This record gives sequence, structure tokens and C-alpha cells, in this order.
Amino acid sequence: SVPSQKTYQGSYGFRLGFLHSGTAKSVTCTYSPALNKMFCQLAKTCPVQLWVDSTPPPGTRVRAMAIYKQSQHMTEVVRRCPHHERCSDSDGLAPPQHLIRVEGNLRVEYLDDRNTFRHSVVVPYEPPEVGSDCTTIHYNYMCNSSCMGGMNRRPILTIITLEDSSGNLLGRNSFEVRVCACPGRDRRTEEENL
Ligand SMILES: [Zn+2]
Repeated sequence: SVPSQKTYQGSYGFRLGFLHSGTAKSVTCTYSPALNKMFCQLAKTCPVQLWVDSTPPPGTRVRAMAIYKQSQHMTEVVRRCPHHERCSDSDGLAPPQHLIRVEGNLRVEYLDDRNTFRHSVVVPYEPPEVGSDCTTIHYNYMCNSSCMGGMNRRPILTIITLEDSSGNLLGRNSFEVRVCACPGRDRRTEEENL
């Protein structure tokens, strides 16, 4: 089937935020508010912020999953291409087929859905620090959008879900993603078409 991608702030006022990085040649990750699209480099740190109005109960978890944006590819599971799947970039935690990984969190958990076969990565939800207003999760995309045999130029969306310790849905948000070599340039160019 196909995972829901409907925005749902829920009772905790769950929202996503991103760094305002700009489009200079040096940027490794930059978000476009106009396109609700993230442009980032392969395996590089991609900061995604979790903003809430109320602190979720203990045991709450955060899940990330990718799905193809185009309706004619939506049913196809998003996974790494043969090359990167076989490439030796393993961190010892993430399965080799998974596109999305989380770095700097030893409590990260990966899942191959037994029924839908969709891949996803989840971490415990942690309240914002003192003086801090949001929680930051560092994601890494282990395949380029252009990868032959993988996404193969097909656009993807990343769906972030907030769930309780039992898996019940608490909140949902999403954004488009493009993994490329020059995020800044690519973002600036796609926004010109506006
Ligand atoms: Zn690849």
C-alpha cells in the first residue's frame, strides 16, 4: 500500500523546522521554504528540527521514512541502489539497504516492515535542552537522487512521524528531498523557476 503523508500537528503542536543556511557554494544542506524541499549532499549531516507546543509523554519516538513523490512510483519501496547498498559505508547500525540513517544516536532503531517492506528509522523523542526551543535530529541520506538503479532521478518525500511508546500516531509532517553534489546551486536554480 502507501504510507499516509498528511500533515497532522496533533495535540502537541508538532511542527518541523530547518536551519536558514542560504545557497552559497559551501552549503552541504539547505532547505527551501518556498518548495518545502531539502537539498543535501550524500552521507552529510542533515539537521531536522522538531518543534512542539507541549512536551510529549516519556517513551515517545520519532520515525522517518521515505516514499516516492510521484503517484506512479508511490507503491515502490524507496531503497539504496545496488552500488551503495554494497558500498562499504556501514556504521554498524543501519541496514545496508536503508536510504535514511540517523547519526550521533546510539539508541537508533531500524525497521523493515514485515508486511509493507518499507524501511524506516526511529529514535527516542528527547525534550529540547534548557534555553533551547526545538529538538534536532541529524539525518544522513546514503544515496543520490541521480543514482542509477536507485531513486533514479525520481523525487522523494521524507515523512516524519511522532508516535507514542505503543506506535500510536501523535503527529506527522513531511518535506521533499533531493540528494545532490551542489545543494546551494541546485536550490537557487529550482527557485528561479518561480
Ligand atoms: Zn546510490
